[PDB]
Amino acid sequence: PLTLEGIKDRVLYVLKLYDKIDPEKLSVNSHFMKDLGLDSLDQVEIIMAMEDEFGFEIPDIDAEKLMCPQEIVDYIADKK
Amino acid sequence: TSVKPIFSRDMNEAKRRVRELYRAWYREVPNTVHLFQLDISVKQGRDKVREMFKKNAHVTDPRVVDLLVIKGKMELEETINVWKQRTHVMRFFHETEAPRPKDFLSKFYVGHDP
Amino acid sequence: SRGEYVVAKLDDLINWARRSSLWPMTFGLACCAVEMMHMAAPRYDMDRFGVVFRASPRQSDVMIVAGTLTNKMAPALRKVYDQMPEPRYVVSMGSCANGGGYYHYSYSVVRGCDRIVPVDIYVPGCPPTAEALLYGILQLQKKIKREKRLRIWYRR
Amino acid sequence: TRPTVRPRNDVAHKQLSAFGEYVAEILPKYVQQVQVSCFSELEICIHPDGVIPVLTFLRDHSNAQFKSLADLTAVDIPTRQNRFEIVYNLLSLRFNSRIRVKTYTDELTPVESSVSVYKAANWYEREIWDMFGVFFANHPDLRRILTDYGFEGHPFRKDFPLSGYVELRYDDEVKRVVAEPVELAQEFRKFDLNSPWEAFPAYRQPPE
Amino acid sequence: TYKYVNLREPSMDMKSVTDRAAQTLLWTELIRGLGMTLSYLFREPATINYPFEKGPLSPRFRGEHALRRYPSGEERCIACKLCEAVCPAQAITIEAEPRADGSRRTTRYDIDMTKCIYCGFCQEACPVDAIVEGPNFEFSTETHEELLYNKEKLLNNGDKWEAEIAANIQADYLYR
Amino acid sequence: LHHAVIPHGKGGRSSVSGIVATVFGATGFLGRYLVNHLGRMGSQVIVPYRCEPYDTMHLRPMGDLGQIIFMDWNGRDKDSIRRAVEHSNVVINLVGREWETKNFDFEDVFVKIPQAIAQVSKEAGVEKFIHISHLNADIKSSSKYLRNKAVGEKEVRETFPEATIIKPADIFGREDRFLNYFANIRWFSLGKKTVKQPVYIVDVTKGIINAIKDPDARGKTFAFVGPNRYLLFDLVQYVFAVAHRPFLPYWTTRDKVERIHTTDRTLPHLPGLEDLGVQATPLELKAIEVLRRHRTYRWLSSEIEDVQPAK
Ligand SMILES: NC(=O)C1=CN([C@@H]2O[C@H](COP(=O)(O)OP(=O)(O)OC[C@H]3O[C@@H](n4cnc5c(N)ncnc54)[C@H](OP(=O)(O)O)[C@@H]3O)[C@@H](O)[C@H]2O)C=CC1
Ligand code: SF4
Ligand code: SF4
Ligand code: SF4
Repeated sequence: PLTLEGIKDRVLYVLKLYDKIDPEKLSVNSHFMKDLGLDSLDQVEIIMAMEDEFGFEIPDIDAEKLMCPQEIVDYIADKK
Repeated sequence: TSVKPIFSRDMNEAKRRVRELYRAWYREVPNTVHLFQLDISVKQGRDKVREMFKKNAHVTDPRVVDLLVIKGKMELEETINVWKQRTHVMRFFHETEAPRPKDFLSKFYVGHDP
Repeated sequence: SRGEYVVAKLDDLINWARRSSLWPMTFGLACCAVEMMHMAAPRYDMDRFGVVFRASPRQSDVMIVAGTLTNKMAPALRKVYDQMPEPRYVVSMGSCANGGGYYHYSYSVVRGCDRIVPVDIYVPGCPPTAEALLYGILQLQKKIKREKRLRIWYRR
Repeated sequence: TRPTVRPRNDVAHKQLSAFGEYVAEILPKYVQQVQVSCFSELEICIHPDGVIPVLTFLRDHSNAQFKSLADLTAVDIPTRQNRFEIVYNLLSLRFNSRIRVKTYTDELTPVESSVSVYKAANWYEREIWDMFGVFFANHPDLRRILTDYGFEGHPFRKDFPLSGYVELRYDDEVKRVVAEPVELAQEFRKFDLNSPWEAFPAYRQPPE
Repeated sequence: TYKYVNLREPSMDMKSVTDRAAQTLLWTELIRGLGMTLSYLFREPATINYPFEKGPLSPRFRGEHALRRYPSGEERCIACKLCEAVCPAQAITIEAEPRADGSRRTTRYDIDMTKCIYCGFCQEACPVDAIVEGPNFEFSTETHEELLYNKEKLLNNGDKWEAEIAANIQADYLYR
Repeated sequence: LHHAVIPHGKGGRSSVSGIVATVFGATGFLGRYLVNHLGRMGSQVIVPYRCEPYDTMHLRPMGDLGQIIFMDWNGRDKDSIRRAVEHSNVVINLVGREWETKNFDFEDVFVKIPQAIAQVSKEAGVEKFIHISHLNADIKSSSKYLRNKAVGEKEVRETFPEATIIKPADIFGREDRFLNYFANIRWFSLGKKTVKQPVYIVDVTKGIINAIKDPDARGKTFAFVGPNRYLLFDLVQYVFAVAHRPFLPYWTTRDKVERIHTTDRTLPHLPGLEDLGVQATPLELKAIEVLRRHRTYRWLSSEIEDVQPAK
């Protein structure tokens, strides 16, 4: 079931599962860094939270350069 | 005044190292709070971890950021080992108050002090 | 008054029994431990008093804190001290332990071992003599003569 | 003269003079000062870029064996541009000799971790890390030895006070040992013990 | 000059090898060790019997931190603070006032028996021999409060004996 | 006022506070934690004990060097209580045994004790007398225990009128009485509908030390109730779920079972925790603290396995 909607639904419910998200407000260009008020600390929290949920090795530069949930969807689409 | 470096040549590798250490301290906290048989919720622990990272927000020198990364990695060595004790990890918490104020007025009644 | 009389006799029995054996354990940090070893020297026997070494923390009666209690040691000291049965006693042996002493104004040194455990008997001297330490143990046995526990329990 | 005054030697003095000039001749890249006291123990004063070359030369080269090592305590000195002093103390076995290698450093610049040439240097280097904080690049193992684990602050510096900041006690509120800011029951009365009237005339630096 | 050890070898004579075999079998010098221990068994033991037979001492022993006084006279201390200036753990707290005559004295002369270390440096420093180490070593205190001696405790401690301290110093003044 | 009562410096480990305390009881639970916060606060604590000196050795290392002091007393003399309150800034009355002996009933403890100490305290010129008591003291029947504490509250508001009577509800702590009574149910359980509202002991003694250092405390009785207010059967489910011991529901007086099956009501006639200005902590994390004994290596380490609602 590894299409675009499976990856997008799984990223959607795990960012639902994240608690401190301010506000809910998920978008394909949501940009939770500078539209939702989250630091690089919470950036790397979210990235390795995906890695904790099902993830790959997710190297720290490729982990470091994601910044946006739809690009995370396309990143797992590129890697899975 | 070209100082010999520690690890990097500018601050970008320092940022990479400190975010990697924060990744490690994120995944290592619930192991310790499950292992030392404490009495603290996991989210309280993770939030005081990121508070202890945010305590050093103003640091800019690359050698100094490298040395903080080396300190944090040495303590994560000491917590992947069980070489420390319950006392030290509770000592990172500030739970026995110490409720010492910040207002001028309470510091005036309990005074001799600014 | 036969009730208080019989309870008094039995309390005297058990208090005599408590002050009889009194085997300690060997914590023994620094040179006060060497003085403990010379309290195990044959010129001043402890086994005249049923007082035996016993390295386990699980059957000693008194415990001799003897040495310079540091911060790296002190939680391990209390985590020995607690897992020890309900009659427990502390002999603070030496100037380091009885109030900090010669390393008092320093980091990493506990200023007096009342900051970790309670203390029954202080025995000063750096080191104590074997004779002075033996005097302290005799005074502790006289404290065990001064118990009146079971009289208190009956008259409650 | 003859009583109460330690008679100085001349044989070892002249020999260590010649030997210091020998080392200064043969390593001109890493020699800044060679000096001999009146009691004739050699000091060689060193920029910290040839520490491993000088040690590999001094353990070997067969004109001076120098097998044995003693500690390198970087004695904490302010007012200098580079603060600390790494003090090697080399003790030979075939010669009955004592040389000292004082190389200098400061608070952040690492030195090149002499463990790879002297196996004895490992715990001494961990000691100077834990007590001063001179980080040692190219080193296998840097833990903290002879302190508490949760403690920091590198207490042998002049900036760290005589009694510590932290203090441990027990409380039954959480049934454990906790830490508190320091409270002393007596002031530790410091004594002014510095006499006037020019205690030694020979050691006057040239005044401003 | 040196004398090194275990330059030895198993000698290959037949009486030698059969004696080493008999020692392998019967553990013979093991029985010799038993015999040595029994030779200390029948030896008379050397202990003392504490409350009744005390152990010996020395005339120069270091005890109490007591104080003397003159023949029917004043307190011998004159508050010169040399004892604190040599006191290594600073266990000598001295606050001084002159008394109501003009002669100089103290107010507070506290020795911390905890923080003391029993050098003898305050014996060697006191210019009039006013503070003296006692002979006896029996303090053994059930509280922490009652090992902090005040001035009147020290002087009542020094009036518990002087003939003791006079005897020890009189037999020991020429040495030091 | 006399000098060396004035405060000095950062509080803790020989900073002279403005209080000299005289604490009745203190061998057991609540007085021990109160002495613990006073020794952290750095006061001078007169405590009497009528018992064997081992418990007074137990509370010895709590205060600093010589800050605590001990004496002996009884419920039968007047010289000892007068010698206790010769020199006392503040004085608190904690006393009360959960079971009657053959000499001291629940009658005459709360009649002979608080009258005598209240009378000699008012005649001794103390300030800020604080007497503890329980919630739901009724003059009516069904509890010898609670009606004697009701008569105790009546006497302590009767004499020395500007005192402070403080009642909490039932208290749970690191060495709680009632959850450690729920220990003994494991070898044998009774279930009825009754509301209940426990409160943790250290914020209780935080409110006590704030009210003992702060005037406006006299006259107005205070009530200390935690934020919980829930049902007995949910507490039993919760404690056997944290303990992970399997259960099938159906040193002890019947006064005990009357206490835990009476009720727990509210009174908005008087202020409480946050109206005095002290934080209240809920049940669950302190329950994870205090249930470490009963698990025995099966589910010994767990945190968030179970949540139980209030009402
Ligand atoms: N929710 C509430 O409001 C409740 C409050 N409490 C209070 O909590 C506190 C702590 O509880 P708890 O540990 O059970 O009580 P306590 O430890 O305070 O017990 C009373 C103390 O006074 C002593 N004492 C008791 N009876 C007598 C007597 N007849 N003569 C002389 N001395 C006596 C006891 O001595 P010893 O032990 O040394 O023999 C004990 O130290 C108490 O003050 C109690 O009243 C209790 C229950 C409910
Ligand atoms: S008190 Fe004296 S003899 Fe004892 S450990 Fe300290 S220095 Fe050694
Ligand atoms: S050295 Fe002697 S005379 Fe001087 S102050 Fe001390 S005790 Fe007094
Ligand atoms: S013997 Fe004791 S009081 Fe005297 S100088 Fe030494 S430490 Fe101080």
